[PDB]
Amino acid sequence: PGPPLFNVSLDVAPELRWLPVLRHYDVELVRAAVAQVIGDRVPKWVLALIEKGALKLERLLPPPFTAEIRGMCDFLNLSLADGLLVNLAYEYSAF
Amino acid sequence: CTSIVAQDSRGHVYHGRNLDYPYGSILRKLTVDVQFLKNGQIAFTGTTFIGYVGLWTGQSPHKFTVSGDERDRGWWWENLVAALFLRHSPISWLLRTTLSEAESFEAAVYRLAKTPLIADVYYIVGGTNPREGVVITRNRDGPADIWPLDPLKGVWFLVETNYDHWKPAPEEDDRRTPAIKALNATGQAKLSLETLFQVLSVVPVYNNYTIYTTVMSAASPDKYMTRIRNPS
Ligand SMILES: CC(C)(C)CC(C)(C)c1ccc(OCCOCCO)cc1
Ligand SMILES: CC(C)(C)CC(C)(C)c1ccc(OCCOCCO)cc1
Ligand SMILES: CCCCCCCCCCCCCC(=O)O
Ligand SMILES: *[C@@H]1O[C@H](CO)[C@@H](O)[C@H](O)[C@H]1NC(C)=O
Ligand SMILES: *[C@@H]1O[C@H](CO)[C@@H](O)[C@H](O)[C@H]1NC(C)=O
Ligand SMILES: *[C@@H]1O[C@H](CO)[C@@H](O)[C@H](O)[C@H]1NC(C)=O
Ligand SMILES: [Cl-]
Ligand SMILES: [Cl-]
Ligand SMILES: [Cl-]
Ligand SMILES: [Cl-]
Ligand SMILES: [Cl-]
Ligand SMILES: [Cl-]
Ligand SMILES: [Cl-]
Ligand SMILES: [Cl-]
Ligand SMILES: [Cl-]
Ligand SMILES: [Cl-]
Ligand SMILES: [Cl-]
Ligand SMILES: [Cl-]
Repeated sequence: PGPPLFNVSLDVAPELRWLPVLRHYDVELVRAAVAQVIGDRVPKWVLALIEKGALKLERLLPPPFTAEIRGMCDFLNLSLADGLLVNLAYEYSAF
Repeated sequence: CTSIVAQDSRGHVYHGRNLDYPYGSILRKLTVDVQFLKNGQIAFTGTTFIGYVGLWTGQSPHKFTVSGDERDRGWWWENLVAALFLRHSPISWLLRTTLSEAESFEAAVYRLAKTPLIADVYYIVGGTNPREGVVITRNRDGPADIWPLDPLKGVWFLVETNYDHWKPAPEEDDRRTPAIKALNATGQAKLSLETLFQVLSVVPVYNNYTIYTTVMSAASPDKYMTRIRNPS
């Protein structure tokens, strides 16, 4: 069988294209996954500073990159800083 | 990780990879195959985790297939400066941008090789014609080495794990040799998607950290196959 198969139209605005896929997923599961990847790898104080200066961090990354993350975090009720940190989980520990 | 691009006796290019990462129990439930569309038509196919907008395994139908493996080299503060002061690109986002904008296997290997990054990585690319298969060892500024297929010379497969291919694999984490050995036994004659999938299922190439195994061929896009693994 394999994993599920979803479509993601790239003609819809970045904030809305990933939302039809999230409907199929329990919000609690995703929010627990983010908390597991961040809480285990990131100290609480680092998470604090990134949460306070998230917008300054956002102005640097590609617009369509942060726009797809932002639209999902507004749907799941997650903090945009928690969304950018998992989407940069590789760049956070790859050195 | 473990990415493998190989060429069979008749001249077809096959591509498969293993994605080894902690937090497996959670990510196996979020793994998905995503078919990004354009004007209604599939523009490319990728495998990611719900909530992760980048791609570490993708396929542009009838053009190329690309996958990424981790390359830890440098210092922590090089990723900070590369991302903040220099506005470099993430690894999983450049891999997706290429699957979307690159028009040919040659343009896909150019972007993946020259585009500045925040951190190092191994980009393993495959194609639709024979001898189209390279392993791009990336710095943050540009490419550090490009390892091409050379069948007539006795190199019909490229095995990339998480270390430079011109150096001896560490004794603690040597998933290269068993992948090579199992590819030597399979033989260039009987190389197919299912026989490649078996190579990626050989311990320790298939370890407790393996989350999913993908096998694909740019020339036969409909055969894209991902299987979530439950190691034990
Ligand atoms: C998904 C939401 C509504 C929760 C988040 C926000 C407010 C950011 C939103 C709100 C509306 C929205 O629609 C954009 C349609 O534009 C098409 C041409 O650009 C996209 C996003
Ligand atoms: C915004 C981030 C921090 C999530 C991502 C960037 C790329 C800027 C990053 C990524 C990694 C990074 O390394 C610092 C590790 O922290 C503890 C030091 O021992 C620093 C920054
Ligand atoms: C909803 C949260 C899901 C995102 C969890 C973090 C995902 C990070 C994946 C990084 C892939 C590592 C590259 C590799 O295979 O070595
Ligand atoms: C969403 O988040 C806001 C602010 O963090 C909070 O006030 C609200 O109760 C949350 N609602 C749900 C359904 O999680
Ligand atoms: C995805 O889109 C294609 C064509 O754009 C359609 O035929 C197919 O049914 C869709 N798949 C899913 C799983 O929705
Ligand atoms: C997982 O770890 C256990 C304990 O070391 C080992 O016996 C087992 O073979 C490992 N599984 C895989 C798939 O490597
Ligand atoms: Cl099967
Ligand atoms: Cl449904
Ligand atoms: Cl490993
Ligand atoms: Cl073709
Ligand atoms: Cl260095
Ligand atoms: Cl894109
Ligand atoms: Cl191009
Ligand atoms: Cl470029
Ligand atoms: Cl250079
Ligand atoms: Cl290697
Ligand atoms: Cl290295
Ligand atoms: Cl299965």
